[PDB]
Amino acid sequence: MITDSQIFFALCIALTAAVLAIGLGRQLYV
Amino acid sequence: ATKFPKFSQALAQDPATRRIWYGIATAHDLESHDGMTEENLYQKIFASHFGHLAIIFLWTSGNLFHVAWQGNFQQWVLNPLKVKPIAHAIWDPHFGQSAIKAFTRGGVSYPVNIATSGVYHWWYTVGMRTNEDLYFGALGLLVLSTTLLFAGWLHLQPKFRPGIAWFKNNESRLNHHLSGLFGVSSLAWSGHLIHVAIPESRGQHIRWNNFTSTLPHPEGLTPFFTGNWGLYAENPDTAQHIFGTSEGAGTAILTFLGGFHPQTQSMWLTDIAHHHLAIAVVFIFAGHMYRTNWGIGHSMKEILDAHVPPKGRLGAGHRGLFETITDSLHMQLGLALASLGVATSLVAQHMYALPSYAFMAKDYVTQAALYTHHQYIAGFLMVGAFAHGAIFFVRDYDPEVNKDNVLARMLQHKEAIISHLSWVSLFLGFHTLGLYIHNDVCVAFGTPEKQILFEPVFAQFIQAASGKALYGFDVLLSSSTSAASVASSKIWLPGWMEAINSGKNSLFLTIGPGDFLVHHAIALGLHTTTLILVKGALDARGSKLMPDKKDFGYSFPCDGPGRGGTCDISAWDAFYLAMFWMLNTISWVTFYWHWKHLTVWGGNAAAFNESSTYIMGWLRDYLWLNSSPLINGYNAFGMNAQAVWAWMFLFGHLIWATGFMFLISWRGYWQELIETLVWAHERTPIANLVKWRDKPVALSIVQARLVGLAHFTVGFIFTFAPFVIASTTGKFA
Amino acid sequence: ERSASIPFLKKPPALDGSMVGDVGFDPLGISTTIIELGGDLRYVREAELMHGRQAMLATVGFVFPKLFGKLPVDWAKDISLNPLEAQYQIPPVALGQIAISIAIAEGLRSRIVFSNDPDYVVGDHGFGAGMLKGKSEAQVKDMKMKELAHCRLAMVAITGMFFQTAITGSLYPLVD
Amino acid sequence: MSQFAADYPWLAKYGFGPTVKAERWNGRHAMFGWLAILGTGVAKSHGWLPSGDVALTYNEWGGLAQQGFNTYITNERAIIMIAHVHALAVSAAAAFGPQVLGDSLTLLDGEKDEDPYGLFVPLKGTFGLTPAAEMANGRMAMMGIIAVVLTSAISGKDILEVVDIGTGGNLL
Amino acid sequence: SASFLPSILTPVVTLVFPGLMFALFFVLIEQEE
Amino acid sequence: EAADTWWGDKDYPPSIVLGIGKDVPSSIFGVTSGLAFAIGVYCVAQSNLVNILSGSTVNGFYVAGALLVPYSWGLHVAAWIQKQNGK
Amino acid sequence: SHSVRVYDTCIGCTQCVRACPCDVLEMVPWDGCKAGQIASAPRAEDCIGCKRCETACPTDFLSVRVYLGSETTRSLGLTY
Ligand code: CLA
Ligand code: CLA
Ligand code: CLA
Ligand code: CLA
Ligand SMILES: CCCCCC(=O)OC\C(C=C=C1C(C)(C)C[C@H](OC(C)=O)C[C@@]1(C)O)=C/C=C/C(C)=C/C=C/C=C(C)/C=C/C=C(\C)C(=O)C[C@@]12O[C@]1(C)C[C@@H](O)CC2(C)C
Ligand SMILES: CCCCCC(=O)OC\C(C=C=C1C(C)(C)C[C@H](OC(C)=O)C[C@@]1(C)O)=C/C=C/C(C)=C/C=C/C=C(C)/C=C/C=C(\C)C(=O)C[C@@]12O[C@]1(C)C[C@@H](O)CC2(C)C
Ligand SMILES: CC1=C(C#C/C(C)=C/C=C/C(C)=C/C=C/C=C(C)/C=C/C=C(C)/C=C/[C@@]23O[C@]2(C)C[C@@H](O)CC3(C)C)C(C)(C)C[C@H](O)C1
Ligand SMILES: CC1=C(C#C/C(C)=C/C=C/C(C)=C/C=C/C=C(C)/C=C/C=C(C)/C=C/[C@@]23O[C@]2(C)C[C@@H](O)CC3(C)C)C(C)(C)C[C@H](O)C1
Ligand SMILES: CC1=C(/C=C/C(C)=C/C=C/C(C)=C/C=C/C=C(C)/C=C/C=C(C)/C=C/C2=C(C)CCCC2(C)C)C(C)(C)CCC1
Ligand code: SF4
Repeated sequence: MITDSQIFFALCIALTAAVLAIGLGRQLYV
Repeated sequence: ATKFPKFSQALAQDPATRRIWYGIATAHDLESHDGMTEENLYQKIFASHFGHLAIIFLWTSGNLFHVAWQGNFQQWVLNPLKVKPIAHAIWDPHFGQSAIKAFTRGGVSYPVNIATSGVYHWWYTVGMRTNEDLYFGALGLLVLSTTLLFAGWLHLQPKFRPGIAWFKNNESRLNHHLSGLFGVSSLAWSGHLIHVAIPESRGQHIRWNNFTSTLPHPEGLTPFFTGNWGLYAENPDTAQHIFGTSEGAGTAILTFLGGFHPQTQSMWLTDIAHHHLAIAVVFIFAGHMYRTNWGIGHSMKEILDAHVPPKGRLGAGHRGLFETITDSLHMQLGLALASLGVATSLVAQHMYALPSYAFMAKDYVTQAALYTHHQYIAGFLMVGAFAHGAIFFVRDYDPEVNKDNVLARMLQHKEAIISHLSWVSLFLGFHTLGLYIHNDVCVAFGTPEKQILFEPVFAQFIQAASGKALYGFDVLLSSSTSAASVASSKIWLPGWMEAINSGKNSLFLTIGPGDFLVHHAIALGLHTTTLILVKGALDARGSKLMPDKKDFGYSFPCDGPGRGGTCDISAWDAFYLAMFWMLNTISWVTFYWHWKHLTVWGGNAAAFNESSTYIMGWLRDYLWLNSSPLINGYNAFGMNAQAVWAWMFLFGHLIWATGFMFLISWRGYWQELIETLVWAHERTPIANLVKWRDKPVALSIVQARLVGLAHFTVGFIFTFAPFVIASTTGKFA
Repeated sequence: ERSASIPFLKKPPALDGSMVGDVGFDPLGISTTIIELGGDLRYVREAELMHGRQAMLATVGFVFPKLFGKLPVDWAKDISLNPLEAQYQIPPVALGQIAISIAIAEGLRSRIVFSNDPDYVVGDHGFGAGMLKGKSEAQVKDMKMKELAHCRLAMVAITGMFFQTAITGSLYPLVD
Repeated sequence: MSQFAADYPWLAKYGFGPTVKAERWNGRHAMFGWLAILGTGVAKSHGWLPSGDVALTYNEWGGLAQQGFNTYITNERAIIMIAHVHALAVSAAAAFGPQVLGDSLTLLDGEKDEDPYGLFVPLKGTFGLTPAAEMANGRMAMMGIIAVVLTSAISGKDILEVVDIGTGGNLL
Repeated sequence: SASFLPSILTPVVTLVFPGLMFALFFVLIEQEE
Repeated sequence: EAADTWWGDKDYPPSIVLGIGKDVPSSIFGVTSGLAFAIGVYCVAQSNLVNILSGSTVNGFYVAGALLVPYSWGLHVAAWIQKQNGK
Repeated sequence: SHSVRVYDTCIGCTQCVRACPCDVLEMVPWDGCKAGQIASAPRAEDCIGCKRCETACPTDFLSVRVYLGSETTRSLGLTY
């Protein structure tokens, strides 16, 4: 069983990955 | 400027809707954008590589997280043959009550999708036993994706952009790839197997907290250092092992028994670690080849320039191939896609032939889906390799650099090659269609004894030479007291012979005349797809109908209706034509595999052996018979869990059908229709105040061919996948 | 021609002096393959500097809990020896503050390092400036050389401590 | 600021992003949501009307019944959700309606965003219905929401009951 | 309690996110020099 | 860069195709080719005359000597190259 | 706008100019053939790309060549 704190930690890591993905996409830019 | 195709001034000034379509469609064509240099192109490709790698690892982390969170891995470990693996939970506000009760399956109480990708068996073999392990793997891959995204951002920075000389360093890159990325990774996987996966198979629990103090072997680095490497092979797992527990287990970490584990019907885990160790050593030695910074090693230019046969047999040899490959990214990419397509077709053959994951070859649905998956991907990569070779010929091939080269001679005798591919394809098609129609008419007229049934003696001879002993050929491995049968008789032979001579494995399936006919059909498909692709690649630079085809580029609509008519004359149109043939031959391969395994799994191989020799047998015994659980997913009396597969079956039918729109009807009809609609909108009250910014026009000719082809392919995939999943699920055999 | 560290090897062409600690020690030629990419040695010097600073703080932190004692506050029931095994008994209601403080500090330092600006002396974060006023370039160079020497010594030291306490019971001359 | 103005010119033109308008609106929303949190505390205190033990059947709510893990959505969550949906409908009518009596959600045609800055926003001498004092109140409300969320997450208690520690006998 | 996350994230992501992306993409398409 | 290794206009490759062994005379190449072939065939014959076993009979000296059979191919090719070059 | 080029294999037989529906081509004096004229394309911005000139050329592998390029409101033939 995966606890709620673990899921929220994974969500925080995914949010940081999203911000870095936006940074990379805007570094290639349009 | 501020317009959307900032990379194409030509597209930004287009006043029509063609600008948006062509800006989306040409976004990744980094060679043709405005003001692009080579160095900037290589740097952008490096950053895109990093982003794509991060996407891959994010996808894998998502699979791990969903199986950990909404899966039944705990229940599936305790009973793998009877518990259905779970992909993820379903959230749908469109469901009715009976759909909620119908999709509530497995041990869970919520609507749910049953996983058909085989990720449960793969993780179960490599030591995963709890949901916490899957969650920690998901976290690790999330952090890895984050790191890769930051690296991709970092290497576009002004002080971290690598130069053009760094990218064209072939010797250093190949040395590091061949040593590190292959051998060191294989060595690390062998280490993981021996430290975690093999002890988990024997009941031991090895994790990050106790792996550094638990010896994988009872001695530990003493047989390795002393040289008594055979001590690691003694006491293997007996043939009563029971996977995951300790009864009948052994203390061996590197063996080569060969064959299958008797309970899991998969290869021994100690064979796999030994295999990985051998591949690791071989790849490190192979990466110790090219000269980088220390004098020893080869120069790739000298090897290519030296390989000229003595008296003009291959022209100037391979002189100038080093300069063409390094300066053309289309040739490198084409070689990479060709090799990867061969590789994924090889994994498709070997994962059903020699399963390595425990308790597969009994699910049958993952077994069908993985094979069809990898075969379709193999066809795609194979078509793409030839497409990029055509692109390389169009805009990367230098005739003066390749004077009398081994590559220019290919263009010198291209007519012979295309004509002989034409002869082979016509011969194969004529003969296999004639044999199939003959068998059709003979069976239809009540006389099945008049069929032309050729026994496939060459492949049966190969099976006998590998050890199969029912054909009675009595050669090599099938015959004892032979040099091949004696030399390996005490390393890997007994396991191989007890695995190849049983009727429960997919090792070297018994083949008859239907196998002969369908193999000839497969050869027909391969030769015709090769015909179209090779003809497009070789005539990409010009032909008699258009001697200046290189001036117009790789993809262009036509050359007008003059001099007879020039429909579909570019090499892109050759790709577009060969896509259909690839889909056809992959469908043939997957139909053959699926029907043969459907008859073998049910213990009714005689049905295939009797009905595969004529086309109506296929039509009425595979397609018509096995569609009954699929099309009955929902009906007038209710629905069950295969209603989604029935809906997707009709969905793929409709997409495949609406491809025929764009493939058969061409621009003019639609342009006049659009003009009438433009008048309608401009001349109606109330609604003429709403004005478009981009003038609506019909789709361009190449765009229409692409859209129809994409429709054809998506409908093809989405009508074959529900059948190959639901028919196997609807029979359980 | 030849390096001042390895006398029988050629001098690294990237290490042409004019930098603290440049004794020409680069047998692999890492700095050779950095500048032919068009880069410089600012980032790798910054990495070495904070690697060494964390190494010094680490050398004090391995020895301090057992040689002297623990914090007077509660929850300090973590093992005095085995700091590498004392990582896992830290309560999360202190790891949160530790992670937040390091996160904001490294965010500010990331804004400093990755910016673009050419006036940034490598390592000059501005945290330490209370003792370098009124000094010649020789004094500042000597002070930075002492910092770099302590950096490399502390990194070798912490590698020794971690490889000793994991295999052997503890450090020999000071513990047990 | 100018970093985000250069990074997102289309987004910073209309006042979106880290601007004073956004932070004032978020402070106002935090104030009203603090009032809503207190009102829901009173709702669990008195038991005015909603009961959170019964379920939402399919036959009266469609696919917005059983949704998560085949788990029932309760009448209390449904009632609070309906109230929030009505607040959001009033919100959409105010955001996309005539700009009467109100500071706009976005910036109009070529108008500069205001700047009461921040720091400490002097409370003395700015009493009454002043933008600086309302600004301070919304800033404190947002920090109170952050502190309550963190305290509830750490303590493992209910968000509505982690503030019941700091009241004593109040409402519920 | 992790039984709320599907019903929260799936509508938010699947409906709200691509609608805003379609509007933003259309606006970025039709802006000119 | 590299060296001009192309020999398409000559009947034999130049001596520089041998790399580090570009100065070894042809007689040494041929004698070592014969010796390496004989030793390698003997070593691989010690794997079929005696049944190679799982660890008991592996004899890594015979494994290292088994690599002389592909090495013997390169030595007799290099013997021909040096002979046509006059070395 | 498409780009139209005329090569020196012209014979000045004028069929491309007559076949042009957009008044793109015209005849200019020349001395490289018996007719004393070569085709020219001074109004390539009015080119639509229908390649009626290339159908009308009698020379082996046509001397007047139209390369499809950028699309405008004239080269698309849009009345709206
Ligand atoms: C030892 C050092 C080393 C290592 C490990 C790598 C590693 C890598 N480099 Mg690299 N590189 C190096 C040195 C190294 N490089 C040097 C020195 C140079 C300069 C000369 C370069 C220049 C360079 C460039 C220019 C690029 C890379 C790229 C890459 C990446 C390849 C993409 C990928 O993931 O394929 C991983 C592939 C494998 C692990 C093997 C695939 C092949 C096998 C047959 C697959 C099947 C194996 C197995 C059956 C799989 C089943 C697993 C499971 C599902 C059962 C990879 C991360 C590319 C990239 O992505 O950039 C970010 C790229 O563009 N490198
Ligand atoms: C079922 C549909 C179908 C069939 C039968 C064919 C058949 C063929 N295609 Mg084809 N094609 C199709 C659909 C089909 N295509 C579609 C949908 C596309 C996508 C646009 C293409 C795209 C395509 C391309 C791009 C190419 C082909 C080529 C070929 C030829 C391959 C050589 C061959 O098999 O010769 C066998 C001949 C036949 C099967 C035709 C039937 C002839 C008779 C009726 C057979 C009778 C049997 C027996 C001999 C009777 C005795 C005769 C009697 C007088 C004694 C062949 C004519 C290739 C080609 O022409 O290369 C040479 C090629 O380049 N096709
Ligand atoms: C690429 C991998 C991938 C894919 C295809 C999915 C797919 C799905 N997830 Mg999901 N997820 C993933 C990774 C992935 N997940 C990861 C890594 C996490 C850990 C943070 C989660 C955590 C998660 C939760 C907590 C929930 C889902 C849910 C869902 C479902 C509804 C969609 C939704 O609301 O997603 C929302 C997903 C997120 C907010 C997390 C971001 C997902 C990854 C990190 C983004 C990857 C982008 C990918 C590379 C594509 C890029 C191109 C794209 C921009 C077009 C859907 C089946 C919901 C569900 O179970 O419904 C039944 C749900 O409640 N996901
Ligand atoms: C995958 C995402 C997704 C989700 C989560 C939903 C969700 C829903 N759909 Mg829907 N739909 C989708 C995609 C989706 N749709 C697509 C792609 C199509 C086209 C094929 C449709 C076509 C469709 C039809 C034809 C109908 C629905 C209906 C419904 C509702 C189910 C009936 C019910 O119990 O509520 C009952 C409904 C309510 C209680 C009203 C809720 C109030 C609204 C929906 C909330 C406001 C949302 C807000 C405006 C979003 C702004 C987006 C913008 C920022 C871009 C539910 C709200 C039914 C419906 O809406 O009932 C009238 C219905 O008749 N859907
Ligand atoms: C809060 C401020 C910072 C406090 C932290 C601190 O410490 O300050 C930082 C600082 C300077 C400063 C500043 C202040 C003036 C202090 C404050 C300023 O701020 C303002 C605004 O003014 C900032 C700054 C930077 O200017 C100076 C600190 C320097 C420090 C801490 C230097 C330790 C080296 C250790 C070594 C070399 C270990 C060797 C160990 C060796 C060589 C061994 O062989 C050990 C070993 O043999 C053993 C024993 C047994 C064996 O079995 C194992 C081995 C073999 C491994
Ligand atoms: C002491 C012996 C005396 C007689 C022998 C000898 O000296 O003659 C030398 C000679 C002629 C000569 C002479 C001159 C040099 C011209 C002049 C001499 O006078 C002088 C000194 O000037 C006289 C003379 C007559 O001698 C000609 C030599 C010809 C020679 C030596 C031809 C080798 C082929 C190798 C092949 C095809 C390898 C295949 C290898 C294979 C197929 C494999 O590797 C398989 C493999 O599984 C293996 C086995 C191991 C695995 O790991 C790797 C794999 C799996 C791949
Ligand atoms: C330079 C060069 C070369 C080189 C080199 C070499 C040798 C490079 C080596 C670099 C090296 C060795 C870099 C170490 C970093 C380690 C750090 C920063 C550790 C921090 C440690 C921390 C932050 C730990 C903190 C702890 O709190 C924890 C975790 C638990 C507590 O209970 C205990 C303490 C407080 C301790 C070549 C390759 C030889 C040739 C080339 O050509 C040129
Ligand atoms: C300075 C700087 C840095 C920084 C920083 C920092 C520390 C940034 C911190 C930002 C921070 C801390 C931002 C909090 C926002 C809180 C909000 C928006 C709360 C909204 C809450 C609202 C709008 C109310 C919502 C509800 O009322 C609703 C609608 C209904 C109620 O039923 C429920 C509630 C009451 C909840 C770095 C990282 C170092 C990098 C760089 O150097 C720049
Ligand atoms: C267009 C082009 C291109 C491409 C091409 C291609 C795509 C190709 C392909 C190719 C291919 C795809 C090939 C294949 C091959 C294969 C092979 C070559 C195989 C082999 C095998 C073998 C050799 C084996 C043998 C054996 C063994 C060992 C085991 C046992 C049995 C036997 C004996 C069988 C490029 C880019 C280059 C450029 C130019 C143009
Ligand atoms: S393409 Fe058409 S309009 Fe243009 S020159 Fe040729 S015939 Fe005239």
